[PDB]
Amino acid sequence: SSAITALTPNQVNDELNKMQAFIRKEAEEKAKEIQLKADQEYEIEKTNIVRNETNNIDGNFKSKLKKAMLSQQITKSTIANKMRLKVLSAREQSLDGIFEETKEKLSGIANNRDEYKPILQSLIVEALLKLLEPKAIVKALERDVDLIESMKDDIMREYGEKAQRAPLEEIVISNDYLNKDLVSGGVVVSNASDKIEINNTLEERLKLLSEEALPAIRLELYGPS
Amino acid sequence: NLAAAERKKTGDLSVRSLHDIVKPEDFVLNSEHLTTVLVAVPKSLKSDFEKSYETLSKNVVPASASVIAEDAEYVLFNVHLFKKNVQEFTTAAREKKFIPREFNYS
Amino acid sequence: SQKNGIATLLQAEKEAHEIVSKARKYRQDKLKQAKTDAAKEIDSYKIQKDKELKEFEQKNKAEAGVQGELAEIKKIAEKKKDDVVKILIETVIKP
Repeated sequence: SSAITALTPNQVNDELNKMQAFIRKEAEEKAKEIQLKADQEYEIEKTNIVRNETNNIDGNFKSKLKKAMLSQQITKSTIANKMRLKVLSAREQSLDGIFEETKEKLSGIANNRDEYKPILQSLIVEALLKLLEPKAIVKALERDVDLIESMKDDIMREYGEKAQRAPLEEIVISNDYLNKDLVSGGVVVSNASDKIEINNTLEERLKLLSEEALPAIRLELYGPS
Repeated sequence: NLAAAERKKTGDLSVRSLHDIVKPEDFVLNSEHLTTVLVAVPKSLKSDFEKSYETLSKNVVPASASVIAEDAEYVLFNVHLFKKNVQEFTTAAREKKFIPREFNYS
Repeated sequence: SQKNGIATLLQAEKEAHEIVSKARKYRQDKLKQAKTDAAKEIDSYKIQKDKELKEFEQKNKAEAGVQGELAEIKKIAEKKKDDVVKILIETVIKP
């Protein structure tokens, strides 16, 4: 019969179908495992690739972020210092306004001959008492020379009493006039040899006073810091 | 000259070499699952082989047996089956007094 | 006959190999997808970090808690101001 078997033609068909089903199923399982492992490897490798770069990103991100909070802190510090600086500057300007207004008042008295005349006379004599020479050179403003030349007798008479051990011969009104923007009032008295000079102007007295009165005022309104 | 007078160059089918008996058509070449085993069966057990070889092991190809050779004492069959069941098949065949001929082709 | 079954099983093996081939194609595609998706995630992450730092810098009355002291300084000053000026004037003009 050219067909060696113990099964019916349908049984051998069932068996063949069974075997090819085995093969097909094996292939399907193999494929399933392939794809599963492929998914797992996908996840692992993606994670690794990302991590390898984030390790470098976070590295410089940390450095940049560290230098930002520092910048904020420095900003806060600079502001905090700026405010204190504004306080100290406020104190200084406060002490400035007083001497400025004082200078203004001196400039006011300077342009008031009714009160300026006895004051001007009082300053000229004091300078003479500190000079103590028979002759003296007086250097004043161009506007004051008229007032001074009208009261020379008064000056010489006043000086000849407070210093009887040192008479006064001649008072010389200099041709060199004081500066308009430097001197508001007063005189500058020099000697014949022009070695000793006595600046008895309002500005000079105010400055010399400010050299010693300013810290006194400062340490009276407030306290030493 | 077709009528050739031959002589006994070998022994019986159970122990003789098979290089001058078999041919490429008898074997299943290039298969991940399938392979071919040769079985020498004593003549008194021919019918016994024919009705039991399909269950000697699992994954034996049904109705795949064919008489390859025959002498005075033996009949040489070939059977196709899955490679992973060759061991079980040969063991079972040896248990039933059959002589599995080892033949590794390529 | 053997071929009527052998050819069947061989055909089955062929279809099987096709299946496995499809699976392997899937594998290659996933292997490349790993790198592509990695690229996208890296870029999106970098953008996110840059956005984080930028938002940290763009968001993160300083002279209000000092004016109360400045007004106090001006008060203390102006209180004894005229007196001080008066003393200063009468010190310069009076030898």
